[PDB]
Amino acid sequence: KVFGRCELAAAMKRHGLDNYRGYSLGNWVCAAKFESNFNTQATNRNTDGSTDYGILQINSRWWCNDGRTPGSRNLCNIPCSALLSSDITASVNCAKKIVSDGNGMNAWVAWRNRCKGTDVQAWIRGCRL
Ligand code: NA
Repeated sequence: KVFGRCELAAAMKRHGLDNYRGYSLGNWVCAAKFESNFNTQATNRNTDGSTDYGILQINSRWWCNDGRTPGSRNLCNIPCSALLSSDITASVNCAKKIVSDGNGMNAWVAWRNRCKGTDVQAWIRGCRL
């Protein structure tokens, strides 16, 4: 599923992401735009053999199991495929663990490089929230 911008903002807000670990909602929408283009089925293979899954491109080295990332963890206790669903519940709940890992949203390289320090409120402009 490819979310509309405000459609995603709404779903993220309902799942408690607005100011989760102090990151306002626009951060998460920004991250999702550059990570997945709002597409829940996005995947990317990493050079270390791990794979990123879903709307927030969550990685198999630590957070989900795909059975093909040797020596990896599954700290969100989910199959990575769950991160590709049209329902973003699994992605949001896993993201909450990632962002609590110590480095905040810097865990997402795209957020650090393209959202951090920008006017992220623009990503929820026009949205009925
Ligand atoms: Na990415």
